[PDB]
Amino acid sequence: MPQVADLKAFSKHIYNAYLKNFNMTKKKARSILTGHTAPFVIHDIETLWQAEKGLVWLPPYKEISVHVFYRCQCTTVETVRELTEFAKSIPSFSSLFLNDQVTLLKYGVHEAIFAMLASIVNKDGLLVANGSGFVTREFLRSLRKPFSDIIEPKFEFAVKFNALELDDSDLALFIAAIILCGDRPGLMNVPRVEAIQDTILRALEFHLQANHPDAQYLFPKLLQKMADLRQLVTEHAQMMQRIKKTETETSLHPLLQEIYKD
Amino acid sequence: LKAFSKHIYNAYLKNFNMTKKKARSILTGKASHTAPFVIHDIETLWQAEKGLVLPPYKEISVHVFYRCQCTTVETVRELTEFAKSIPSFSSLFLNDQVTLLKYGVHEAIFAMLASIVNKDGLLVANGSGFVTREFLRSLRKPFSDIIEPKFEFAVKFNALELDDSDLALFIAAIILCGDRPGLMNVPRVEAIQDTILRALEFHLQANHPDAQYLFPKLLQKMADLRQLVTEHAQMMQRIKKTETETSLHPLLQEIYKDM
Ligand SMILES: CCCCOc1ccc(C[C@H](CC)C(=O)O)cc1CNC(=O)c1ccc(C(F)(F)F)cc1F
Ligand SMILES: CCCCOc1ccc(C[C@H](CC)C(=O)O)cc1CNC(=O)c1ccc(C(F)(F)F)cc1F
Ligand SMILES: CCCCCCCO[C@@H]1O[C@H](CO)[C@@H](O)[C@H](O)[C@H]1O
Ligand SMILES: CCCCCCCO[C@@H]1O[C@H](CO)[C@@H](O)[C@H](O)[C@H]1O
Repeated sequence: MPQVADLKAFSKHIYNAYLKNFNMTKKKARSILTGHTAPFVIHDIETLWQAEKGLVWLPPYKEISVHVFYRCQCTTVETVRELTEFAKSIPSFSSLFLNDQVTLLKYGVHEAIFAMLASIVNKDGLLVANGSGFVTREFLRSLRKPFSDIIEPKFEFAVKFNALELDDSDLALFIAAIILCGDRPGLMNVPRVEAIQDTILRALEFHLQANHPDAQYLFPKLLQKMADLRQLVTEHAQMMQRIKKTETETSLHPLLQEIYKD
Repeated sequence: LKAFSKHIYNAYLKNFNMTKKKARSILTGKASHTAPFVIHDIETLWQAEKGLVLPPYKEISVHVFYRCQCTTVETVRELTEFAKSIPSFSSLFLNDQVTLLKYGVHEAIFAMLASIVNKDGLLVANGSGFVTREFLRSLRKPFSDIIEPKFEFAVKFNALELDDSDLALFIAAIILCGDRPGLMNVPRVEAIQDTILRALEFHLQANHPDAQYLFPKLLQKMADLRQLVTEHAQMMQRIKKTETETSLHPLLQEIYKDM
């Protein structure tokens, strides 16, 4: 099959773009949470302040809850870069005019960020600083209200998502499909993207068949997860607008600013 | 430091197909290539279109207007590859790479036009033909109004006699201009811009020894270039506002918007 041909490869390429650009994979991550060092479990002020100073590891320290909030922003900023590189590592993506690539990453980065978060997280916590730390959900659950409410949803979806058992090759394609989404606000060359999206999804469709043989309704579930990811980022942007209103004191990083404006 | 000037010169040479080099030679009636077929009426332009040298052909003046667009579309394409070809530039987050390109391209397109023009006409289609300023003016006012201001600038700029090496450094100083509206990270840009300008200067003393007052002149041409585009946009908007029948490429739409 002429299609099945250029696709298995197109799949591999993206997978080779994922592996070259993300500092953390579910492969590496999953090992840490199961089978070197025992990541310093952060669960309170001491562990936090400890991990901070030098044990494990930025705006003027104001408070633990705001400090964590900031530590969640940096994460996003560093991820958006790897996601630009990953996007660029797709020849049909790079061809697009610079402005179209911005609109994609702008409205796409968080959908992709909430899917990759699931990789470095288990029902009890997430991996920080190249998996050398482990922030406990219980600690994160105890942060100040305004900021403690954005942390939970991310967890609820991460577990319901991680049950599909997707490895790094599925995610390579999954993330590409999230970035190249024609239905993006103010996109220009829409048909070109919609077209690039179909190749990715078809490649993703073939790939799930080989990689997850006797599996079930996996593909349609991921399209749903993609839809759930659209809604999660929405429920998120909303909480962020309230943080910029009520938390008159806490700051927002430049890149997170321009991402939310309109 | 020259590692910067060599880097930008090789970024400029590799990226833009028509350097002042090839172009300037092809106008000095030289021998290493071939004669350029002149275009002055509708018969020559059609011939060019035929073989010797895109929306539904509406009219004379509009067909040219369209050719102007598809020309700045491939210039913006080489200009993007160029800008990225400056490592210090690429580091920047995609969003700012665009803002610099959104307000810089036209300033940089008009400077390079002068590179391929002269009081009589300009080279079109890879120096394969030669459109005349005469034929250019003759087009209906809602089009001839944008073409001439560029010719006046063109000649009143080639009088400085730069060479590809300078331009490489001129176009870079225009692209990276932290005075662009909505730049997320102004300081990181104002820093790169300074390096290029300092780099430029050192290169102008060596490359244009006797050039009395060169470097300060260019910065002035830089300002004039913002002046030209600013006025160029005004007209374009006015056309988009009048010639409803006339289609404007989506990319030229995004650039102008808000200007
Ligand atoms: C895995 C589920 C956890 C939810 O994680 C989230 C949720 C929302 C966001 C939103 C960010 C900024 C608030 C964004 O909107 O871009 C970031 C993280 C990512 N946060 C971190 O990576 C993180 C990083 C450092 C710390 C620590 F150690 F400082 F406590 C705690 C953290 F949750
Ligand atoms: C060098 C001085 C000439 C002035 O050229 C100009 C002036 C303004 C613009 C503005 C363009 C679109 C209107 C833009 O704003 O991006 C483009 C050109 C570029 N035009 C062309 O490249 C061009 C291309 C083809 C033809 C023709 F006659 F052969 F069809 C005529 C042309 F001026
Ligand atoms: C790779 C990360 C990219 C993050 C991009 C964030 C883009 O924000 C948008 O940048 C545009 C210019 O490019 C502006 O015109 C929009 O008003 C602004 O909302
Ligand atoms: C390399 C050529 C780049 C041309 C870029 C033209 C960009 O236009 C701007 O694109 C932004 C999204 O990216 C929008 O948010 C702004 O409203 C719009 O004005």
